[PDB]
Amino acid sequence: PVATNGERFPWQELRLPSVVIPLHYDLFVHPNLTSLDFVASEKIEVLVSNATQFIILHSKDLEITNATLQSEEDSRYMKPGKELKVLSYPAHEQIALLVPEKLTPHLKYYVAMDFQAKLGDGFEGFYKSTYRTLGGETRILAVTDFEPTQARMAFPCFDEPLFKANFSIKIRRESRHIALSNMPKVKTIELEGGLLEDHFETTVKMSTYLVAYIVCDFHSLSGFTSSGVKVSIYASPDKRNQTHYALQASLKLLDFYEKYFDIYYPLSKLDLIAIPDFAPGAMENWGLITYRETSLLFDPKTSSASDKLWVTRVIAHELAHQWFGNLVTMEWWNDIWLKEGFAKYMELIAVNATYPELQFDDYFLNVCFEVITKDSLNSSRPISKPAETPTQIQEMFDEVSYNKGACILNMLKDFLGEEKFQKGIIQYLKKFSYRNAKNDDLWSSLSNSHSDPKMTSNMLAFLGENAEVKEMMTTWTLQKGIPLLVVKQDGCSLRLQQERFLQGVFQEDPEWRALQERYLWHIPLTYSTSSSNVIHRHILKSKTDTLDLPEKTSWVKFNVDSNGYYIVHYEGHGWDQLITQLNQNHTLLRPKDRVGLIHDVFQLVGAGRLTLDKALDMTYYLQHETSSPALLEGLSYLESFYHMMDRRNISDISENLKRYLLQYFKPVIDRQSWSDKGSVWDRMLRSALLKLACDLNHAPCIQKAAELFSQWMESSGKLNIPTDVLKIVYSVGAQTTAGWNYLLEQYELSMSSAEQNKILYALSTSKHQEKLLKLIELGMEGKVIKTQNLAALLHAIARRPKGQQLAWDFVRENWTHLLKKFDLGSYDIRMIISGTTAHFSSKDKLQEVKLFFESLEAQGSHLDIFQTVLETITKNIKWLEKNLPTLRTWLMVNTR
Amino acid sequence: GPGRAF
Ligand SMILES: *[C@@H]1O[C@H](CO)[C@@H](O[C@@H]2O[C@H](CO)[C@@H](O[C@@H]3O[C@H](CO)[C@@H](O)[C@H](O)[C@@H]3O)[C@H](O)[C@H]2NC(C)=O)[C@H](O)[C@H]1NC(C)=O
Ligand SMILES: *[C@@H]1O[C@H](CO)[C@@H](O[C@@H]2O[C@H](CO)[C@@H](O[C@@H]3O[C@H](CO)[C@@H](O)[C@H](O)[C@@H]3O)[C@H](O)[C@H]2NC(C)=O)[C@H](O)[C@H]1NC(C)=O
Ligand SMILES: *[C@@H]1O[C@H](CO)[C@@H](O[C@@H]2O[C@H](CO)[C@@H](O)[C@H](O)[C@H]2NC(C)=O)[C@H](O)[C@H]1NC(C)=O
Ligand SMILES: *[C@@H]1O[C@H](CO)[C@@H](O[C@@H]2O[C@H](CO)[C@@H](O)[C@H](O)[C@H]2NC(C)=O)[C@H](O)[C@H]1NC(C)=O
Ligand SMILES: *[C@@H]1O[C@H](CO)[C@@H](O[C@@H]2O[C@H](CO)[C@@H](O)[C@H](O)[C@H]2NC(C)=O)[C@H](O)[C@H]1NC(C)=O
Ligand SMILES: *[C@@H]1O[C@H](CO)[C@@H](O[C@@H]2O[C@H](CO)[C@@H](O)[C@H](O)[C@H]2NC(C)=O)[C@H](O)[C@H]1NC(C)=O
Ligand SMILES: *[C@@H]1O[C@H](CO)[C@@H](O[C@@H]2O[C@H](CO)[C@@H](O)[C@H](O)[C@H]2NC(C)=O)[C@H](O)[C@H]1NC(C)=O
Ligand SMILES: *[C@@H]1O[C@H](CO)[C@@H](O)[C@H](O)[C@H]1NC(C)=O
Ligand SMILES: *[C@@H]1O[C@H](CO)[C@@H](O)[C@H](O)[C@H]1NC(C)=O
Ligand SMILES: [Zn+2]
Repeated sequence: PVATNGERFPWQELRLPSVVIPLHYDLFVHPNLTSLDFVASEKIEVLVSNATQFIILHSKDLEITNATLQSEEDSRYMKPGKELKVLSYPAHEQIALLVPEKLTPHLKYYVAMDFQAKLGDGFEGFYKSTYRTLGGETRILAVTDFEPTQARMAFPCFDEPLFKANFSIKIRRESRHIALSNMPKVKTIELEGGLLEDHFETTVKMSTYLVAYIVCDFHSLSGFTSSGVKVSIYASPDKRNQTHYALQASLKLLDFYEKYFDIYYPLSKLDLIAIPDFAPGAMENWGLITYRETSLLFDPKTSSASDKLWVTRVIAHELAHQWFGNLVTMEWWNDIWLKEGFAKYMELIAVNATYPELQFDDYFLNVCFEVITKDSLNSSRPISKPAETPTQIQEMFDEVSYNKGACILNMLKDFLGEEKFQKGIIQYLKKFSYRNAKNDDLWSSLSNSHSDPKMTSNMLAFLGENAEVKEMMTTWTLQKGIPLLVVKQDGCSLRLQQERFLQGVFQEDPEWRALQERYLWHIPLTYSTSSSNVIHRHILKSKTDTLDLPEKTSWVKFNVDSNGYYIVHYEGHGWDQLITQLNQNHTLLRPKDRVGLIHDVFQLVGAGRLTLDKALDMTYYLQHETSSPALLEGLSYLESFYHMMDRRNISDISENLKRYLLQYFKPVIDRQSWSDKGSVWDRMLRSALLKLACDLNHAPCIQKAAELFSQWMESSGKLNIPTDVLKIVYSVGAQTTAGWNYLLEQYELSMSSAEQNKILYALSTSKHQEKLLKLIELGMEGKVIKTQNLAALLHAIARRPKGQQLAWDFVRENWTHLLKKFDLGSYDIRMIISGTTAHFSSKDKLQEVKLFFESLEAQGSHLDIFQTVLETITKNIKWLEKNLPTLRTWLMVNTR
Repeated sequence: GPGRAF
């Protein structure tokens, strides 16, 4: 069970022993940004709760040269020796420290090692990044990213989030660099040869994955929150101007969170820094949050309204973590939604509260619809499941841990109301401050809202409704997928019935009965009727139940405003009824009810519970619809049918769609200005509508956009393009070897990585194979087009008909190289796989992908995303074979 | 967390 030199490596489990608890780490790191390596040492104060001959902790890719143990309490180890024998077992990323004399329960010891490695080459542990300056200089910084399991690549440590400790960090550096870390800098002291050495205030108790340090030459803007925290935004010096909005938003959010959670942020400073090469979107390292440049930086001339909205989100997301994750931390990675689900959910409360004009409230339903796909497949997973190897732990970061977790919290908040929800939250955070919780600690704390309360008879429903709350959500976390609520209206008697919603699996399928087996949700229902817009609430705990309506009514609309994580079906006239209402007077349904009805109709076609012609019937009212969320939801289905047709050659149906979209909706498309004027939905509407018109080669749209591009190129950036149409204008621009060349050159020179983002997109809507592969080759290189951007580039290329095949060929014929740059469980490889295959909709393509996935399990590689893809290409094939002629005739009928 | 990119 053992190896390396020989010898029995004394520990066997992948998890660490719990006999040696860490308490304080003295960490000294000395990096050199010229030799691109580092030297380092640590002293770890541990407490032993059991007698042991050995200590076990993590360490990967680090060379260890000293190993001593000390104690002020165990004379045998009194200063300075002894020396420990060090035993390495890479397969478990562990090392063993072999103590000469079995240690003593309840006494403290001091472990000490010296370690060194090259600066990392990826996006892991202590790695190298580079940026360009305004003068075309290329500089180097060194930066940490640890989540989940890579602190162990920087320093040996008890590397599991339970082993919270205090950290005391010192860093050696040249005068041209600063050094940053979790905590403020107490001391710089100067040294012999002229080097400096920063001391940082000891951390509070905290998990290893959040420890951070950076050595760079960046610049900042600072400001102070209402409660005295110094917020600073760091970016490379030529981008200082782009940090203003981040400074403004962090202050108001950190304010908001202190008041909302009723718990001060504990450190004196909060730094946000924008790292040029950064794989995740951001990481919530306590006191030193790192960001993708596009998550943090903003610049009014090239960053759109959508951009701002994204930057605010990510900032609100990371600050939320300072309490959810850093303050209170998962016991282990199985319950990782405990922090990502909550940070995600809190983007909504905090951004709604601090920036209501961003209208983020209306964008939150998209987070939940986006996860209802995926979750309507059998390859889904529950929100908490066991996970033990590092890849599986990385795999826990997906739309389920984040989106779905945030969505069911929203459900529960709507049930208990905001006050009891906030109160529950505050108690969760206050109670596990500086330690760890699991699922059940949350549910207990969310249910519970001389003596504290007054005694009553009504008290029994306060102790029993509380127990209901806990019983409820354990079904939402331990069960994969989402419930279909099927309503039958006949009389003033409504029959209720829950199934597991399945897509590409119809009510009468040979595989349907098994997949439906043991599933049952405590679904907190809501609804309203045509009579009174008054919400009623009932809790369907059983596979069957019924309700009497206090009147007769035209229609019943379940799932008010879509606060609930379920789809609704109406048997009988229900669908005919509600659609009629939408056709005649649509404003007698609340806007979010509309968004939901549109959503659910199209989702139910997929499930075979409804014919496509009935969905397509509902979209007719969109000619009258001015609520942008519902109008854009609606359009999005028509726009995806088109691209799906376009992706096959099915050009008779595609051309009909193009005509129905430009004809119907011709008025709304035509009110659109090529400007940045109006509200945020106003501008979300404008970019959408114009993008659609130039995708469908509308002659006005293509000509306006093409003009702006010449005006722009022939002034070499002088006259300027309103942000909301920037991406359109550039991509129409890219349709010639001239524009595309110019744009590629503008990419290298630009200093808005949000502009770069729009340019590289535009560049991928070209039709020449040569251009698309060039984009990819560059992407591999990592010089022109950074490798952090490759996965999204392949995705953009594959999305479009001319690039479908190329992206596929490339992913297969270059798989080995792809993996040298990213971990198998990285969001990069997940997206590279998925983005190049999941839109495929034919028996042929399904075959090839089945083969390419098989081969990857010849070699040592398994991911869930394999089944999920195949289940999505299958879902697609059925959709076409079971709905396509209905779409063909509904258009033809319509042309008539 | 993230995670993602956009
Ligand atoms: C990282 O490693 C580099 C070398 O690879 C270190 O820089 C070099 O070492 C010392 C320390 O700065 C310098 O020594 C003296 O510099 C003066 C220049 O005023 C020179 O006239 C003296 O004769 C003496 O050599 C050396 O020049 C310097 N060289 C270069 C090219 O930088 C650097 O200190 C290391 N940084 C860290 C943080 O360890
Ligand atoms: C490791 O981190 C923990 C936090 O998880 C630190 O605990 C904190 O320790 C300080 C100092 O003993 C406590 O200070 C308190 O504040 C006022 C300041 O005016 C002081 O006068 C009070 O008498 C009080 O002690 C603080 O309560 C405590 N916080 C918690 C949550 O326990 C700990 O100090 C760190 N360990 C090391 C070795 O630095
Ligand atoms: C650490 O010490 C404790 C206490 O001496 C050991 O736990 C005891 O024995 C069983 C087996 O773990 C536990 O379930 C009991 O709770 C403990 N009993 C008593 C009387 O304390 C534990 O086994 C030791 N750990 C190791 C790895 O040897
Ligand atoms: C880490 O190990 C190195 C050796 O790799 C130690 O270097 C010793 O330095 C002292 C003087 O400081 C010499 O007298 C010894 O002979 C050296 N040892 C060897 C094996 O060459 C160094 O002291 C160790 N540092 C720590 C902090 O443990
Ligand atoms: C960064 O923003 C500052 C803030 O305006 C700009 O600097 C000054 O702008 C005022 C306003 O017109 C001028 O009068 C000053 O002469 C500017 N000073 C300097 C030193 O430029 C600056 O132009 C912006 N820089 C970038 C790269 O965006
Ligand atoms: C849809 O219904 C609303 C609500 O009745 C209509 O708006 C109102 O119309 C009533 C009488 O029809 C007036 O008494 C109210 O003053 C109106 N209020 C508002 C805010 O408009 C609306 O006109 C109906 N639209 C259609 C197309 O039937
Ligand atoms: C879509 O249909 C067009 C027209 O039928 C195809 O264009 C050419 O079709 C002929 C035979 O009909 C082939 O010999 C050529 O190789 C096709 N050209 C190209 C560039 O493929 C087209 O192939 C069809 N499929 C698409 C566009 O994917
Ligand atoms: C958004 O903010 C308003 C006003 O602050 C509040 O009344 C509303 O409930 C908020 N929405 C949510 C979902 O909390
Ligand atoms: C999902 O479906 C596959 C085949 O379609 C089946 O083998 C697998 O067991 C299913 N997953 C379950 C039942 O959790
Ligand atoms: Zn997160």
